[PDB]
Amino acid sequence: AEESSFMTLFPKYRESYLKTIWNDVTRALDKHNIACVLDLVEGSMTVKTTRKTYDPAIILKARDLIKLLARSVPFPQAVKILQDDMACDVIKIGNFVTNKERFVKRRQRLVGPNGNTLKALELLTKCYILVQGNTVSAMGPFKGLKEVRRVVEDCMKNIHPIYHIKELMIKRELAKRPELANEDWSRFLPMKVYTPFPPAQLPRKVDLEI
Amino acid sequence: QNDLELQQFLRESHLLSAFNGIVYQDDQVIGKARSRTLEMRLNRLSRVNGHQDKINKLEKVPMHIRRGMIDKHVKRIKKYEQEAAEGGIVLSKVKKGQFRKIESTYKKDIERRIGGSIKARDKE
Amino acid sequence: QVFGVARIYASFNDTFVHVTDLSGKETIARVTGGMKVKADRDESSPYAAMLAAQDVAAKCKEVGITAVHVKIRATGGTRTKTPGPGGQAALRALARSGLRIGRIEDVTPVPSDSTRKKG
Amino acid sequence: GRMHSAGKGISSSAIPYSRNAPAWFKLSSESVIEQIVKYARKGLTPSQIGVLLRDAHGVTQARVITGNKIMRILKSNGLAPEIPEDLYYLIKKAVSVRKHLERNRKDKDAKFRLILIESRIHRLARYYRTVAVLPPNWKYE
RNA sequence: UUAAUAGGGACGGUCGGGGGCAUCAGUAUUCAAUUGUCAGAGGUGAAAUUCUUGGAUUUAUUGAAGACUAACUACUGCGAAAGCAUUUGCCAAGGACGUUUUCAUUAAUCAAGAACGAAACUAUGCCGACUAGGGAUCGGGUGGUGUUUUUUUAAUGACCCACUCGGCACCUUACGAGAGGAGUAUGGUCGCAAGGCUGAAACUUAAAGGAA
Ligand SMILES: [Mg+2]
Ligand SMILES: [Mg+2]
Ligand SMILES: [Mg+2]
Ligand SMILES: [Mg+2]
Ligand SMILES: [Mg+2]
Ligand SMILES: [Mg+2]
Ligand SMILES: [Mg+2]
Ligand SMILES: [Mg+2]
Ligand SMILES: [Mg+2]
Ligand SMILES: [Mg+2]
Repeated sequence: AEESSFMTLFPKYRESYLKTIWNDVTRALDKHNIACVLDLVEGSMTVKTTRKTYDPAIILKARDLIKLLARSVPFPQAVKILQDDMACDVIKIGNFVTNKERFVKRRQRLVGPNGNTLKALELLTKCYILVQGNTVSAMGPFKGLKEVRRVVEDCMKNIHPIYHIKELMIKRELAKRPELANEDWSRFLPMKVYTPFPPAQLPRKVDLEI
Repeated sequence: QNDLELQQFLRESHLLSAFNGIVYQDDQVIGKARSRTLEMRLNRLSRVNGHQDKINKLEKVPMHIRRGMIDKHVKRIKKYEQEAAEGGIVLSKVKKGQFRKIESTYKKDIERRIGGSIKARDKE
Repeated sequence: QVFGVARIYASFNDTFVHVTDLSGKETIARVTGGMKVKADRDESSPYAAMLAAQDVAAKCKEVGITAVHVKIRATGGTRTKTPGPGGQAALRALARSGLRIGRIEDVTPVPSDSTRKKG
Repeated sequence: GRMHSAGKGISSSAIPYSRNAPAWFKLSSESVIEQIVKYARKGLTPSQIGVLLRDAHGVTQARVITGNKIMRILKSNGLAPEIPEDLYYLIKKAVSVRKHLERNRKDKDAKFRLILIESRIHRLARYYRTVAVLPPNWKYE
């Protein structure tokens, strides 16, 4: 039984934080008999299974754990990925639009004023969401991850997320009512040819006098 | 925009997360969150008509302590922004004078003592 | 040890457990979450995935396969690149069935360039 | 400071303060003159003539060594261009940009640059007309 | 007459995800062809709709079409702006830098005119003719130094430090005449509006309902 191993490079700036928590990461993985190695010279994180590993799938979650830590997710949040229900998703957003100003402006719309819009989306979906560059990193239960994707993608297509926040609250209230479970909730939801040669220039007054 | 419940939840998201589905309905909310929620709502309605000096009064703290709280709080904000700025994380825009509202601001209730901004410089 | 190959396709809405030869060209057994549950809401649940893996593991031992190489995947393409909940459950169930797990890899279709309109 | 551009570069030559020949220079003024005419006969422009003399013969400046500019030395011996050098190159660039345009009719960028070069020619062509270096009837193409 | 730390042109090694025409790649999507197996597969919060024992979905091999240029991607580069990210070749063009090369004021701002050219939804920064700076970064140049590098085949860089010109920005600085909101009341005007069970009125009138 050869060992399945996964390596994830991390930027140099996370070296200080990762070093302090590594004893905690080792303890967290050691509960599942997964060995880990932190390489400060190459700046890499390695997780590898051992002979005592009894659960085959944990190595995947160990791999996701090092990925989240490298992308600046805090360890107390990142360590939740080891739970079966938790999952991580990475959403690309750079490919939606071509105008830089429109791109930044719509991205800011996700964060919202004071970060209110992001926090509202995090609370309702029970998901940890981080907005980075040309991507949005989300972590939480699978149903929450699905909801985050639709908001993030629709936000880049000119739909304000506050609409999605409002629909989520209504859907949560509706889900608690048994009578309307069968009924559709759509009613309750808010609703000449180019020329290659230029024209000549108008001569200056002096040129007329010349 | 005029939906009070949605806007109220959005502005009050930070308090609810700090002092915690999520109990955002006025009947369900209990504990410190309900005390902080009521104060935030009452202040907002007051700012429109009440004179700025009298509506908001920073709690009295001695000299040496308050500079200590501000210096540490600014240090926490600088670390929070620098770690995000060096990374890719996008942070909500803040006016130049005002301090950014980090998670610690809502949890430690620092705002009532240090205040939103150093009023002397905003005057200068 | 005779080695098989287990294709696990874990979508958000369903989980496929497909076992085949090393070539992958000939199907040994294919079981999906929909076949082991009674409701369309629970096809993606880990419980459905566990049942599918057990039936496949039984079918593998009959034909002769004792070990399998796992190449899990997600819907990929322009959709999410993370496997669904069934994917992990199917892998754990196979080990509990006794089939030795040879090698685990992700074969999610990752487009070099997705077909999405800029405008 | 650039015209037709946003550049503010200041790269340039710094003529030395003293206005005599260097002490080490030990070549007759006449021999420089015959070097100048030989190159101009061969087909080199005054600018290119200056570069060769400075690089390989120690002629720091033609005016300094000989007392007269390259332009005046050549004209004295019957060699002077039909049109000023700077106008000559600007026309040559305009022709090349034009020549590219017929083959490539979708190059909107080249159409834009042709405005800047052609408009530069007019300003320069205007100036020489005032000084009478260029005959008044001279029109560009 | 000078040869402006005015301007124009020349020459040298360069730099660029600048432009045009070809050319190459890539995995993905759709479709098609074969092909293993068999009852569901996509989709929603549930459905509906759609595909499907003439084999759908899924597995393997192969082919075609259109679009696109992931990860590298940066508070970085280029372009007058809108914009520009696969390899290679061709065509012209452009910026800065270096110059003891050249013309000799040929310039600056410019109404007119000419060239190019579903969406918004929380933002914001005193301004200027204006001083001295700091860290980081891109392109060019000079010097120092010692590690990568290497040898009479041709080419000949990477890193560190100091200096300097020009950029994208960030953080500080000295200086300056830079000449209605929220409400309340209404013997007016114009509108909107109350009631009695329905049937049922010229009829104290049927069935069937409402209320209880
Ligand atoms: Mg120039
Ligand atoms: Mg000069
Ligand atoms: Mg050049
Ligand atoms: Mg080029
Ligand atoms: Mg193609
Ligand atoms: Mg690429
Ligand atoms: Mg292209
Ligand atoms: Mg670059
Ligand atoms: Mg530029
Ligand atoms: Mg500079």
